[PDB]
Formats: sequence, structure tokens, C-alpha cells
Amino acid sequence: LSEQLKHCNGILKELLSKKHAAYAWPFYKPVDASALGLHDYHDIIKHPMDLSTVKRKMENRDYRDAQEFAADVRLMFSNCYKYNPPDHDVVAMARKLQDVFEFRYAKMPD
Ligand SMILES: CNC(=O)c1cc(C(=O)N[C@H]2C[C@H](O)C2)cc(Cc2ccccc2)n1
Repeated sequence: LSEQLKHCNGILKELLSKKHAAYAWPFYKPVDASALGLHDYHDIIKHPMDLSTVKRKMENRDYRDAQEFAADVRLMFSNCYKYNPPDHDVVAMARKLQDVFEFRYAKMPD
């Protein structure tokens, strides 16, 4: 990985770490719409994204730069903000994990 992709991989490891598990857990795996009774999820969310998919893409060297990595992490949060009412617990958890993401992503090495 490049220096910027190593910074991205470090962020990914932190988002998956026990440190953030209390609010990160809804983003660990793809939303199982059927299991959760969310029969409109795939009509509203055209591009599902989650941290296990980001991890697989990082492991497969799919991401060519930090911008591509950040686009998937932000897509995951955007899906949450699009599908859910803004007062839902999952949105509070998305905002908290996105705060962790944005502040560390901003420390990208130049
Ligand atoms: C990324 N996951 C989700 O978007 C999601 C959605 C919904 C859900 O039921 N949404 C509907 C829309 C509105 O009518 C309520 C539930 C969960 C699981 C969860 C529950 C409680 C707390 C944290 C997660 N995750």
C-alpha cells in the first residue's frame, strides 16, 4: 500500500477496534434488509456499503488512492442518513463514527 493507503488502513482498523464498538457495530457487516424487515432498503439504497466490504476492498488492493477509500466510508454513512429518520439511534451512532473518521482522515500525510 502507498503511504496515504496505509493511513486509510490505520483508520479502517480503528473504526473496527473495540475502542468504537459501542457505536461502530451497525456498520461491521452489510445491512441484512430481509432479516431486519427493511423490505424498502434496496429500493432506497442503490449502493450498499459497510466496513467488511471496505476491508475486503483494502485487502484486495481495490482502492488505488485515499479519495476512493473515503468515498466508500462516506457512502456507508450517507446510506444511513438517507434511509433512517434523523432521530433514530443508528443515525446517532453513524454521526459518532463519522466524527472519528473525518478527524483522523483530515490528518492524511501530504
Ligand atoms: C446501517 N444500519 C441501518 O441503517 C439500520 C436501520 C434500521 C432500521 O430499522 N431502520 C428503519 C427505518 C425506520 O423506519 C427504522 C435498523 C438497524 C439496526 C440498529 C438498530 C438499533 C440501533 C442501531 C442499529 N440498522
